Amino acid sequence: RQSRRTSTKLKEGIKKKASAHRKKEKK
Amino acid sequence: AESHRLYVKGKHLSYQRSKRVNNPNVSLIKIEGVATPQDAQFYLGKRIAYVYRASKEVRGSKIRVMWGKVTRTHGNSGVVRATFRNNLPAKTFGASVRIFLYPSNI
Amino acid sequence: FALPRGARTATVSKKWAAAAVCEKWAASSWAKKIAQRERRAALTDFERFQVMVLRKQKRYTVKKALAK
Amino acid sequence: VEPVVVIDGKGHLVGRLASVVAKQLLNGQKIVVVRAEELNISGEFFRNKLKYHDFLRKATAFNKTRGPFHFRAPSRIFYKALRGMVSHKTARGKAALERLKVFEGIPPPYDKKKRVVVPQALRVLRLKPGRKYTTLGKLSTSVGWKYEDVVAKLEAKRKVSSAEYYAKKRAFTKKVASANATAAESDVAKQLAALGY
Amino acid sequence: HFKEYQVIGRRLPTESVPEPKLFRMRIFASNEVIAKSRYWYFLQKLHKVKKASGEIVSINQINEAHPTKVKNFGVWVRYDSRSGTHNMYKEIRDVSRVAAVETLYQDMAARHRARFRSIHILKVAEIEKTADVKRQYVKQFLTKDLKFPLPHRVQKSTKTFSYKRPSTFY
Amino acid sequence: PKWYPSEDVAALKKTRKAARPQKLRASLVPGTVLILLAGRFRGKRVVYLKHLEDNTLLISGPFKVNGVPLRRVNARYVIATSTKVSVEGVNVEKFNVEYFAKEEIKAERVEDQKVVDKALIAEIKKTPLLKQYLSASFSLKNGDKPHMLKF
Amino acid sequence: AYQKEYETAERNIIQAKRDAKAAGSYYVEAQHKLVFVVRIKGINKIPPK
RNA sequence: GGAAUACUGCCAGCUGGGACUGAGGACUGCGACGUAAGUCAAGGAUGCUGGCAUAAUGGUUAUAUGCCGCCCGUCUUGAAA
RNA sequence: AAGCUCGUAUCAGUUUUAUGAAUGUAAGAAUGAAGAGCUUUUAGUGGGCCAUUUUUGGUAAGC
RNA sequence: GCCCUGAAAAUGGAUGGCGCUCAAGCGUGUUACCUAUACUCUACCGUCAGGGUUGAUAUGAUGCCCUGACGAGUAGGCAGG
Repeated sequence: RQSRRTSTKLKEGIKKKASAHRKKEKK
Repeated sequence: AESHRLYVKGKHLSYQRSKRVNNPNVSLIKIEGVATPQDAQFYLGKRIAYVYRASKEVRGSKIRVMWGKVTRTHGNSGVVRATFRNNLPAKTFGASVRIFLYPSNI
Repeated sequence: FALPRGARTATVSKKWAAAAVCEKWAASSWAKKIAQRERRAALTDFERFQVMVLRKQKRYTVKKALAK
Repeated sequence: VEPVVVIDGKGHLVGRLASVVAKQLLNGQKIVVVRAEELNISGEFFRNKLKYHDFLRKATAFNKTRGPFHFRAPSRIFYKALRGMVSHKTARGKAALERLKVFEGIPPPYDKKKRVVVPQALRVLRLKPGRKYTTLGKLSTSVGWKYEDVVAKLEAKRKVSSAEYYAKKRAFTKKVASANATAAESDVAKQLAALGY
Repeated sequence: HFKEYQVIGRRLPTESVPEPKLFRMRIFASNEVIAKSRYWYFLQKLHKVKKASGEIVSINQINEAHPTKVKNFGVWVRYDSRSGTHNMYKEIRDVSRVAAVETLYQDMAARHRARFRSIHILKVAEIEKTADVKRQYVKQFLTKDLKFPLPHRVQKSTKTFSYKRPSTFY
Repeated sequence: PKWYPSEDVAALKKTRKAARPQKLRASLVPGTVLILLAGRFRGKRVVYLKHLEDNTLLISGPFKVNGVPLRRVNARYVIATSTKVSVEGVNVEKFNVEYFAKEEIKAERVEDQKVVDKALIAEIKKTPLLKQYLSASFSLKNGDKPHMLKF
Repeated sequence: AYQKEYETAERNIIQAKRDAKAAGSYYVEAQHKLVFVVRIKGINKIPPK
């Protein structure tokens, strides 16, 4: 079975994936 | 003959707290049958006694007391705020507290 | 009761008076309970005492009738 | 209120029921739950039967014996459930599940004494009419509990020996509801009514 | 909760251009100021203007004509989503223009996740005659003598401990 | 006063609070039936007679009924029940504050009891069950929620 | 003098508002010339400008 | 055709219930009420009453419960280490 | 920190109008501050990491 | 739009737990309530600023006052004990 906790390295390694999607759209 | 009760029987719930930090000066009291803040307003400022036996006799009675006042309401359920002279013990969380009918407004 | 669709206030009143529902309504053990809740709620402390006193008598007559 | 509030699972929702049964001990409230086995839940069966085994597997490594012990018997099933919302471990906790008691069936001395329910938690009254809903009994069994019957059987007994009771009572009343009826309408009475009674 | 606001605006009268065109639109909002704020937003979608370039001439509330009558409401709605925006129409059997647009907004949230910022209400109109009613769940009440029950009635208790074991007839 | 102050205490500022006479809550009209909430006579039904100079109330049971003498009592330690008697037959003006000093019961005090009581009993005898009502003790019974209760 | 001054002020907006609807005209409400402000966010994490 | 009534807003409208507080220490000041004499809720609490000396009360220590509390110092490195 | 002149119209991480190829100069523009400038000297200081906003080079991406 | 599918293993495992299904989930709206060393008010401490005060004050003018604001802090500085 899989988990439903987000580990913080992921929970904040989502923000740092989402930021990369912001700078990608502009260019 | 059966009753000599001139008080409403509430229970001592907690100290007013947070998630983390309790202040023990504000004891939270549930009273019997009271459901709203509206029904509670009546009880505001009546004297409460918490009553208990202790081991040793003091004044010809093993039966000690603390005294205090309902001060304001708490949320909606009618749980009410209450301050005693000496604070109530915490070990008594979920114990009976006799709430009285003086001082009357009625 | 008989009422047309979308009936107005005057028209409602007429038919309400025609069916005379309040008399029908207060005749039920349902409305009688609502009254019996309300009427008890407004007892005086002394008037409540009387009730105890009567219910002392009404019991004696009742427990007489039984065990026969 | 009442010092002991013998509840009764029979159509409640393990959860909810719990919660409240919980709060109530925390606020110093001697409870006692009965007919555990006729407790219910939410969802199909072939679920609770999961949302469980999983639970089962759990258990400890190096030493299986020392670990998450998987109780079968209803009662307990539901216990847990509850010893799970009560900081159990801390005086005030222990001091609770101290105040608790959860029998399957409804053995003496409780047989003989009124029980009750907890609105705010009946299948009938919470589950959108007609929806999958499991019923411990099976769900226990399905995974160990060896008695479903004993209970059952050594049940039917109770029900009997009671209803019987009932009657005798229903018979009794009737008489009253009759005496009062007749010796009702004489003054005294009247009066009362005025006040209401 | 909502109210309907009749608003008119006219892009401040410049030299040689005295008294311009006046743009009337009925805006459902919660207050006069949300209303005004919404008004300019719609102005920027109809043509090229700005909030500072124009003026709110007159903003007045509208009450419902007969709020003891039950009408049926055919509503045109433009709304944005994850994709590009798209026109719509639904029907609402209701009392008041305002309670109609209200109950529509709940439905627009529930089904399509769209919030008040996204939705333009295009036009709300009473439908007078039946058969112009194009939706089934509205036509469903437009039958002669509709007598039905509400089975399985939840009686909300205040007290936690009930002794009766609650039965739900009605 | 003749003795000059041997030590330097500063005198008070000229304090601005005049004592105004106490305004009693609406329900109290002399010759009212009361419950005492605190004291030796907690839980008794008791008749109101006169408001006093020390913001108290002069009350008797009367004594021949429930065993409550002529007593002073405090305004808040009482619930005022709606049942009113006739009180106008009673002479009450004899008793004021000074009537209650002490510097085994005084034979003077018991003489004033019986003058009041017999001039009172008469009026209680008019109403049904009142003589009985007064002799009984007030208490709360299970399900008496006193925010609901009417007195 | 001021009590008369404010009263007559609001009454002659009222009347002037009533005058536009009677005469079919439109009444421009006099531009707001005074604001009250209140700080709503705390002292930290506020940008310099 | 005729009233209302909700809603919004006002009152230097009236009448209650509860908690917390009582700084200061002759008088000066701004006032209000009164025809005046004076009085007052006007530059911060006064009045009455009760409890005691085999006291009242207050404290110390030992635990109990509730809630919170990473091992002190030094030295790096962007802080944890 | 001391000394001298002031105590002001001495200025401001601010807006506006005016005048040129986000951004320069002025105000008999606004708002805010009685805390400014001139001497003389005297400690401590030469760590980066993260985020934001413009870009610049970038291929599976990341950056 | 919600739902299932839209692959990830290997010590038992986590929406934080229990548990939840006309929710205790999703979307939205309305109100009520809970609480920070935040804000308001009062007292107190201290510091800073502005002042009063002598033919001398019912206390050391290096006294005794009145008003107002303010109070994190390492290296470092200044001062009182």
